[PDB]
Amino acid sequence: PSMHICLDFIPELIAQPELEKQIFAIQLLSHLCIQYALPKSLSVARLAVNVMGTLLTVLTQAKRYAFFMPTLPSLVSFCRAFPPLYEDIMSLLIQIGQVCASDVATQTRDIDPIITRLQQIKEKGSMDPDVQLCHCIERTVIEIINMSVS
Amino acid sequence: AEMAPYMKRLSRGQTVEDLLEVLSDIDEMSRRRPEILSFFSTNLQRLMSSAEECCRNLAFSLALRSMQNSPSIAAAFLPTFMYCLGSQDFEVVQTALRNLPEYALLCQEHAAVLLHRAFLVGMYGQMDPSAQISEALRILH
Amino acid sequence: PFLDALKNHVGELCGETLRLERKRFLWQHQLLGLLSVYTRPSCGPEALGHLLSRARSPEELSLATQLYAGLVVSLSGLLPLAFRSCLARVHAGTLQPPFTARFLRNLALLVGWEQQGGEGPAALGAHFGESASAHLSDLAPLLLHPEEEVAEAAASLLAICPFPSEALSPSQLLGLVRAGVHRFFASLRLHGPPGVASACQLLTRLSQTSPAGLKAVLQLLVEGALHRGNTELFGGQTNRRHTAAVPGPGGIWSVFHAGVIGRGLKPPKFVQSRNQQEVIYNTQSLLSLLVHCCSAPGGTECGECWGAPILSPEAAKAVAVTLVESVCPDAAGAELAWPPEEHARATVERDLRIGRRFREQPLLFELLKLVAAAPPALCYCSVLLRGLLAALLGHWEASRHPDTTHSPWHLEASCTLVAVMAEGSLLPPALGNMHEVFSQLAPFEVRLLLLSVWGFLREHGPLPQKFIFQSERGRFIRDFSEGGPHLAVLHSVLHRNIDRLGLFSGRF
Amino acid sequence: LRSGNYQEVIQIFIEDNLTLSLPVQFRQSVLRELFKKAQQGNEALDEICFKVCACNTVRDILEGRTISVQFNQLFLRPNKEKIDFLLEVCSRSVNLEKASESLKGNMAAFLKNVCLGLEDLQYVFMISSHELFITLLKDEERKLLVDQMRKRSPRVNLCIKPVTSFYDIPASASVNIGQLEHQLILSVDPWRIRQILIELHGMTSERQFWTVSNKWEVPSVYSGVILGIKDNLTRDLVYILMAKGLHCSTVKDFSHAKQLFAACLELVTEFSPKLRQVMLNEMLLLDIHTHEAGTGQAGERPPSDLISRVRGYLEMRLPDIPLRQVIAEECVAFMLNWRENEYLTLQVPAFLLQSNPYVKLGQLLAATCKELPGPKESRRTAKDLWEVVVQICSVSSQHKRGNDGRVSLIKQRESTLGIMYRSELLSFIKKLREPLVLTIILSLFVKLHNVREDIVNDITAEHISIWPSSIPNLQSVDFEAVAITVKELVRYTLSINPNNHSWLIIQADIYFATNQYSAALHYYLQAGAVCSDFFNKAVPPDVYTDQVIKRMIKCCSLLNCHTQVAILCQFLREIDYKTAFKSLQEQNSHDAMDSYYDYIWDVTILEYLTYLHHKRGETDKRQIAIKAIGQTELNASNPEEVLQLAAQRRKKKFLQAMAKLYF
Repeated sequence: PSMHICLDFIPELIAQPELEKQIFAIQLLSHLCIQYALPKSLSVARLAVNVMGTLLTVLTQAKRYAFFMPTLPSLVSFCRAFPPLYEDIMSLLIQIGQVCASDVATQTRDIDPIITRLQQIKEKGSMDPDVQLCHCIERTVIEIINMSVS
Repeated sequence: AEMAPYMKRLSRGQTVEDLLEVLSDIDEMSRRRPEILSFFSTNLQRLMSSAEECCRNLAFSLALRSMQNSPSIAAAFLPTFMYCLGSQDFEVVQTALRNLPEYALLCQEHAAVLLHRAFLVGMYGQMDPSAQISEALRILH
Repeated sequence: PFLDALKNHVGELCGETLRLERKRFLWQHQLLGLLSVYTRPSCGPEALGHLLSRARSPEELSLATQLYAGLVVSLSGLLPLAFRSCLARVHAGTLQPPFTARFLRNLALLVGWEQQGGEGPAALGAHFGESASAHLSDLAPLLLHPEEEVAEAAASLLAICPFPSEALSPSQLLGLVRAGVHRFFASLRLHGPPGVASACQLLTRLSQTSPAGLKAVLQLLVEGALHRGNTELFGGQTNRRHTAAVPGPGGIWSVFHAGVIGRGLKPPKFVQSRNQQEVIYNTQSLLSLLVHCCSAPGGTECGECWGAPILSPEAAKAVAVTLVESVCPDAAGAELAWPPEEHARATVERDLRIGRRFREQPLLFELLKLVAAAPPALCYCSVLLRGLLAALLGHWEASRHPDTTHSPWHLEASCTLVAVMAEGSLLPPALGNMHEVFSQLAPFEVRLLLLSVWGFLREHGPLPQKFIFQSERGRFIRDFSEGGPHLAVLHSVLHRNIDRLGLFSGRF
Repeated sequence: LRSGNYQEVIQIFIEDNLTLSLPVQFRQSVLRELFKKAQQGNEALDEICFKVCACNTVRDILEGRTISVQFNQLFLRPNKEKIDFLLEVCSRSVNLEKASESLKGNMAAFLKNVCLGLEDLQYVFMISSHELFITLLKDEERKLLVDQMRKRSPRVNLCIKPVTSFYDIPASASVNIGQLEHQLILSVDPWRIRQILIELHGMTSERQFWTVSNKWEVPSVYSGVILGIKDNLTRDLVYILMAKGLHCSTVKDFSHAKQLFAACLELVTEFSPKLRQVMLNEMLLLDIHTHEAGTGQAGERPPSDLISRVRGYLEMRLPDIPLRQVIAEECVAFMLNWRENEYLTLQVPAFLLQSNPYVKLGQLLAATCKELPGPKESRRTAKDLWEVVVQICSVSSQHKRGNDGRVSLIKQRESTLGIMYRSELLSFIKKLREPLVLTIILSLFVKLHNVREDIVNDITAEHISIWPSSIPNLQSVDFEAVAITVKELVRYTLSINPNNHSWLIIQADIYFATNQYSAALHYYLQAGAVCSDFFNKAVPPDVYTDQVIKRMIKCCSLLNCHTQVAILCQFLREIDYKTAFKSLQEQNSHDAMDSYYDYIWDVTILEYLTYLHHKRGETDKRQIAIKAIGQTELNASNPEEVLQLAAQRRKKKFLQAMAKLYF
């Protein structure tokens, strides 16, 4: 029960030059928001969404993949805990998606996930990192939609 | 039995002017008692994915009015709406994405796949459908 | 009111008609026909989709054909609406993978029955192929469907589905090419050699439509067989334990070591040991597809009984271009004129990376065998040959073994490269004998022979000219206006090793 | 010794032993020598060349190596003797199933994977004829093989006859008449129709049998005359025949419609000549439709019989037969599509020419289309076409006599003075299939579209623009109707043949004018793939001009794709660094900035990117930019024979990536 105090050093943990510290801070804040619901928690979650959105344009592909693979369930839990953030998250997701839409078309692939736009989700191996990131984005959006609709 | 000439014009009409005139007549006649809109389901579904702008807008408005009058028919416009989101024209998909919130609220059972295809079109196709899906999720709670 | 009430049960009505009973099915089919004729929307597309979506035996297809023949006298325009409704239901949640697979295979069977015959599709104007060609944009995403049944059905349908009056749209053409190559690779991964017929047929049918389509097909097929994926198919590729054994077994001093550098003891350490057999047959199937693609039509019984179709120069040129682009995208020395020998001492890194790319994927060599078929095609893929020759020269210059058998891959690559550049109408048969006698030659002798090859290629450079066309056939004959000093060096090398290469002298 | 002595048969017999003790290099060398000698003209026993190729292939597959390309080049189209010799060589090796234990598996695999092609089942039967197979292919397993070979090209038989479950001889009258009229409805042959109709007339009273189907819609132009017949049998027969012929012509069933119209004409030869001329006009229209769609879209030349028939029919106009409005536009389109410009307005110009607008518009279009090779600056017919087009799509009453709104040309459909309406020209153009006529009409409409229609100056240029710029009565015209009709014409001319870069560029410009950037880029890439083969070669300078690249930059700028803008700023004749630096300064890009730096071959753009990444503290992308600068391909000091090739390669790669991104 003494985990809420960790919020007081969650932003300080974000402003770190190491990507692992930032990912861990984002995940810890995600769990704290899915556990505790406070206006301060909402402010820290908004700051985390902002610092995640500003890190999309200052990271290379090899770092973008490793930074945005674990941190998408964090956005899912942020949506589950804070309704008013929905739009922002969606916008953010869209941006990231479009970035991936430009990363897959750059180099030739083996599965070609571009034509898979007209596909549906099926309830419920070794691939390309960009294709894996696209699939992770799609899956997290599906979970967000299923949580908000139900 | 009194809706024979309108159906004949909607089936045998091939020019834009005749279809527009028939759609405007049906819209102005459907001010009160929109139950008659339940008699033009197939024609509205066929004219929903039309290349014209005014005719497509009138068909979408008539379909939304018919679904608001009787939500039980909202499940019948599922395929014809998806075809609007998976077309290689960039014209009807804009109107479909604009009407997405109202149709998703009127559906309440298939909104998941609707929003999924909307996000897929917004990610792969170069656009920004953030506000639409945001309003949809806010209304659906 | 009777028909107005029965209209809301057309699904179960079709389900009962498809039971193939004694007499109930005839009456129910007549009722369906009367209901389709009565109502204004005519329920044509819906009933036709319900009939074609759950059809398993040819009797159901015959019943659907009879229904269309009975409704075509009163109605009009049923195939496009039915196909549109079926595709809209497929793209939606309706028409489950089994149902849509059955519908696609029934449509493929209908198209196949409409193609052949002189009395069936002639006495009943239906135009199944013409009505299905207007849906290639919707049938294309079905080739990469996650369900194998739907993908196979769509592949069998598109393999025989004709094209509209217009040739094709560039967007539709590119989508079809991508879907076809993806389906081909997936079927090679899952089914293997005997399950690619639909994909090869589709690619060969859509590649002979326009030169742009053929170039796109060849480029995508070459890039798909060399990517990091699907390359092992053709050629080949925390503190508790630290606490239970800590304190240096003394509990009063520091650790014995001073830390780690990186990680150490790399976990994966995996080696490519997939299989030996059934790997060359995938390469055979890919080369057969490429031959079907490049060979110009084709099928006119040339000669008397041994008609051999020639390879199109444009297709082989595009294959060579995409191969050069995939192997080495560099362009610092991409000129067709062969630089001098000393110039090879500056681009050693490019030659070494080309040699590594060739040794990691042997399929490249096979691709060269496709480029060496057309005479003027090998003149464009000169950067790869130059880099491979420079790498082989650099390896033979630093070889201490007195026998060539110590380096088997290097000797094999030398012989293969010389044979490819000789059969590509670039070298006299003396070089064909040289790569044969390479088997038991000294390393410095092989190096000097390859240096003479480099000198001859520098003098008589492979150029698009001097390949005039012949009025007999489409073959490009090269008339040598051969190498004096090169033949002298070859004769001296042969004479210095008479004690072992005596029988090889009488061949040339 | 046998090869040097010009004895190919001895060499083939010696090479077909497969003693497993021979240098494969010498065999491949002599094979290539034979191939070169056979391909250099005056082939010497090419059969022996195929034989030695087959021996080399079987030796290679038995040793465990890949199959050469010559085997496929030879077996692309096999025959009887080829497969026979292949099976003979495959069954004449050493140690024939005695003590091998290893060659059997290779033989089985080769025989399994050699039947992948061979679309003809006769070749598979010939393969499986010798001993029912070679080495039996591990029998009890060929079941799935023959199953998949039969399923690869199946063949089924279906029925065409409808479900006539009505039993014969019902011993009644009502059900008998019902079955008879049902068979009549389901009947197509005119003889059976006549028999059923005469039987019904003989067995029943003097009641009409033509009103037995509400789906037989006969136009009212001929309905008043088709009912003015004393005898009921003849009028019923002619009505049924005309209705069925029209329905077959609508469903594209000319095979039966021709016979129906022939039987109807033969029956009418004894009747009044009015119905005879009506059926002659119907047969002419059916023949036109058949020659335009039935014989194929790739027609070469009409047989000059139906052309003369249409000419005479349009020239006589003697009787008072009611002409149909559809037939006139159909024959005008038929004359205009087959390049009949020799028949200009100088022939029969006053004998009822200004009355029919179809022939007038067709003649004026044929006159204004042939003026392009007429380099004299006259363009009188072009001015007449422009005037009539601007007067058709304009409101007749500028004072708005209808109402207060602007629903005159969109909803009221009136106030469209001239020769036709605004929708009749659409149906007339939709019947036209001609690149020159279609592109002339499209240029005219797009020139009439960009004349003071809005505030923005995004004038969509076109190749053929010789129309006058002066617009009389700019208020009576309807800009919305012009936009609608030009969009419809663009859609039609793209549905005719999408392989046209000019029409795709026009569509992209129209989409860019309507604030549609994604579709504009889609159609721009489509035109680029039309002109150059999937961007494999350099795009022509007239297809991708400076304006097109500037419009692409404008589309990608407002699409949150800034690195794509910076890359596109290099396709111009002069690189515009201002807009590139303005776009690269944004921080809301959606185009994978760090993944498009390999497509940049300009040192200035890379230097600016490095400076921007160093200023913002982005070392990860700054190092990538420096590594891209430190490439050998781009050095700003090459002799220009290397920089151009690298630039072209990067252009091809970037264009292919953008084409894979969109559509």
